[PDB]
Amino acid sequence: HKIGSLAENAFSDPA
Amino acid sequence: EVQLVESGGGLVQPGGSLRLSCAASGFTFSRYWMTWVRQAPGKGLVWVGEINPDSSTINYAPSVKGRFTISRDNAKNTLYLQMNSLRAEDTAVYYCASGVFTSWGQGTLVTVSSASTKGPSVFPLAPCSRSTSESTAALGCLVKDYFPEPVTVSWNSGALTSGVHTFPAVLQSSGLYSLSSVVTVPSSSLGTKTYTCNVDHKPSNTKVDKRVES
Amino acid sequence: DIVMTQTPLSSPVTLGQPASISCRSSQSLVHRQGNTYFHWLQQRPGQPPRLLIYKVSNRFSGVPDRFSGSGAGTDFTLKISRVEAEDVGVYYCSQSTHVPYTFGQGTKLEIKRTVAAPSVFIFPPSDEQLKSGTASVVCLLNNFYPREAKVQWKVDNALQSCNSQESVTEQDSKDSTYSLSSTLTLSKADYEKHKVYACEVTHQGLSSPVTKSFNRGEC
Repeated sequence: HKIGSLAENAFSDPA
Repeated sequence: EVQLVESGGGLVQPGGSLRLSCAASGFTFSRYWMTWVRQAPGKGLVWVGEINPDSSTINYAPSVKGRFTISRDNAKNTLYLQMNSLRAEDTAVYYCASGVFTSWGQGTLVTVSSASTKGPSVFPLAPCSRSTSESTAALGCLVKDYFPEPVTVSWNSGALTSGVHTFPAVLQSSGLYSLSSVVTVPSSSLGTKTYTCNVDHKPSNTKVDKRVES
Repeated sequence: DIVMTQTPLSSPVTLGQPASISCRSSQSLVHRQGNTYFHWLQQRPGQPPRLLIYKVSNRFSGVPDRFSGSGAGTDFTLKISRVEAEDVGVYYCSQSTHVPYTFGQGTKLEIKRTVAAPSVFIFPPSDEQLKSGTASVVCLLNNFYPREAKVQWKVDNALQSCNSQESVTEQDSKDSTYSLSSTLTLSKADYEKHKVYACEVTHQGLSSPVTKSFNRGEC
């Protein structure tokens, strides 16, 4: 059901 | 600086097990999903799976479901991949990544093979003397008869990079790998420094520094 | 699972000119009633991949304006507008709309540069190696373009077959050339039966083939 693409920070630079 | 430092790779026999680690710093690891991706030698990227921050969701590729287990330890900022029932088709460089590919580890090569580890022989490559001027002069090291990959080669401890070409290894008919690393320099500069190739093969506990004289 | 189809090699692109790489998905990448999770990644040799464009058209950190993305549904394109030598590498399309996330096979960007003839060198077997029963002779072709090159080994002018192997580097990120090694493997016994060892190289940048040779013992 849950996939990482839908996380708020999925495409945020961790730096 | 974000760092994702992987470890645990190397040679493993078919049917065996290996655990990879990916240690994170420079960001709040506990807030990110984490991802494994692999790449067989000379082939494309293949997704292995992902895990959410609290480990309540773990998604896997069909090719690994039931053989591989992803986990994490947020207290140690570390992601793990436990691989069981390994087969030759699992040979690959395994990468970890944050989120959906937003920062990557360096990769660690897992070789699934029944062959033994064998350390390389390191031989100098130096031409015969020349009597017509040429614009560059070449030297190198032949790194022959090792298993598994990888070997790493540097020159002068990584200070010499301009003019260096380290070739992709080839599999010889013996089943052992070989490669050469060469460096070419402007001819009149040849005698102004020394040339040492630093060869490291971790599986065989091999570290060689070979001085190459023209 | 969703299949992502892209071609393995781009047309050779000249420095400063644009390149376009396309990818098709086997089903729509629109997630339910929201975003399109289609991305482009760049991989240079020996390096991990790097996210370039995410969700069709968003540039990731440190990605300059010459990289842009477009498309919708099942067809997408990466444009590299004013290609630089450092842009050489392999470009992967990716979907993460549904698990398992999947990737295309990778499209290699090839840079078209002026013809460059190889510099050729021949390396005899080392005395160290000869003390062990095998002789390796190495021929180096350095910094040439295009990639196609013919290397022949002659031992006392007899063509050698089935006893050499070649390795070729990926296109260089600075000068856009290739380098190639050819390694001839002989027993020490066979090596001591002959005198003249030669590598002969044919390449578009050479009007006549180049031969580099040595005589066993002379060095």
